[PDB]
Amino acid sequence: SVYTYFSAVAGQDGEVDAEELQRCLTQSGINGTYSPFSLETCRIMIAMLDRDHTGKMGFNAFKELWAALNAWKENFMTVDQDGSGTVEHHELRQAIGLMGYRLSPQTLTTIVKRYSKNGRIFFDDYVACCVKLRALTDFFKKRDHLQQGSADFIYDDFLQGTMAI
Amino acid sequence: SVYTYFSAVAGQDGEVDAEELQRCLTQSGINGTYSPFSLETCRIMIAMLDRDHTGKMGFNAFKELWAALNAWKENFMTVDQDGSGTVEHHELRQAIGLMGYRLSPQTLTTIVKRYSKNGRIFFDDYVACCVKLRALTDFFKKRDHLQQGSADFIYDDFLQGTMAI
Ligand SMILES: [Ca+2]
Repeated sequence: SVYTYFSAVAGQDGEVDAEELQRCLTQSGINGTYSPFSLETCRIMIAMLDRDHTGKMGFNAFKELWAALNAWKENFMTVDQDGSGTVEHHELRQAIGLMGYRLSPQTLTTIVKRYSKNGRIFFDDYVACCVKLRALTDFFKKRDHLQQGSADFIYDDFLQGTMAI
Repeated sequence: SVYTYFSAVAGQDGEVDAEELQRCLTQSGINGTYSPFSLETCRIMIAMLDRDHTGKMGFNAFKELWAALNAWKENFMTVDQDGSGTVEHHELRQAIGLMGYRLSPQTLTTIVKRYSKNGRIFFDDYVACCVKLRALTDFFKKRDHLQQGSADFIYDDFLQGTMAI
């Protein structure tokens, strides 16, 4: 059924832009219960997989996305002690350590304060956070040639990568 | 009358969070004929001036924002060679070079592709772009101790700064 929604909105190139992706995911039902995704979330989604640097996404990259979404949806549900579609600060920190990140308390704090609406973290923000977390790390790893946990960036390169995400 | 909108929505702390800032700017009228700001835009606004790292904004910082908004709105109008309210790729590159940035073609292209809707760039995305452009540069500058156009980042520090923006 997946291809059906993709194709339904895909362009002449068989690729979707952030706006079409949004429609596709929504018409998809993946977030059926929860808060539908925002255009900003969808833009980060594309940037996370835009290796050809076109601002669009093909069905092969979409399949990777889909895999990642259902995985993140799973974690959201398992930290969702209860139900309502919103997680708590603590519930969020636990989800992040669950995806394999080992961030410090201050950084985690920053991240949470970034996506909080009344001590709550809605589904959309939770997924935006997951996608951005990955995109940034991939960008950083590519600059950390010896994998030392540090990297040197030249201004223009630094900007191009972070503005894109 | 600036303070009136600020205080109308301001919290117990006399500070506004992203959500209240949105209400304030909107109720403010600065949006002209253009499109109203989005919550995402407002969050970058606060992050751009959040020196105390609280996720909120006081009236002193708000004054700085206001100054920058009016300035950005001026440029938007001057590149809008046809009162569309939306600018074009070229009109956008022109506004970026106008704010003092000397970015390479590829970088500029990436930036444009990030905020484009059918070859159009709405006011909200245009302001989101200007805010983010400055926030990232400020972060970079702070790590470029000798101002050489390059800087070394430790992963956790890198994430904290970019996730906040
Ligand atoms: Ca125009």
